[PDB]
Amino acid sequence: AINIIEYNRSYKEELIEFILSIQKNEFNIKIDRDDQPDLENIEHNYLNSGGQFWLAINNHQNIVGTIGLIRLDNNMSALKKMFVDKGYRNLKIGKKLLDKVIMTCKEQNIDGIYLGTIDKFISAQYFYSNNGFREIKRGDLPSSFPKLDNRFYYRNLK
Ligand SMILES: [Ca+2]
Repeated sequence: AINIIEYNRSYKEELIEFILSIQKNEFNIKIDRDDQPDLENIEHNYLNSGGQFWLAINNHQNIVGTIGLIRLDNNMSALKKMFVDKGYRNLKIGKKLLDKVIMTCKEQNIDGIYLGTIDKFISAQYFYSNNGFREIKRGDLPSSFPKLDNRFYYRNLK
């Protein structure tokens, strides 16, 4: 039913509408397109910078999930823009996206994955906790981690 591919530029507008519909319509987050410039240039911000951006796609090749990673200093990384279509959330698509990131991090000598998220993503918190992430304090984040978010997590790979 589902395949994981690297983001390509054809998906720019679809990706942005996907993320924004979930953020604004489903979670009622006060955020919009111009708050998220990284999405305007994914190749530049994620792929060309030593990061990752993967799409979970269905049989029609439409986006049903997303996951990004930025590379930090000191061989660490930050998870970004993880989203899964509501109609596909108990098909283990989040797990498959994460697994792809973890495997790619191992190839690229990344020791760990930090993330920040909002309390409004209730299910995502339990997901991270159930998938190797421990909750950390804001003062525990490294200096190259970009601070935005009210809940922080870390998963050790090494
Ligand atoms: Ca705005």
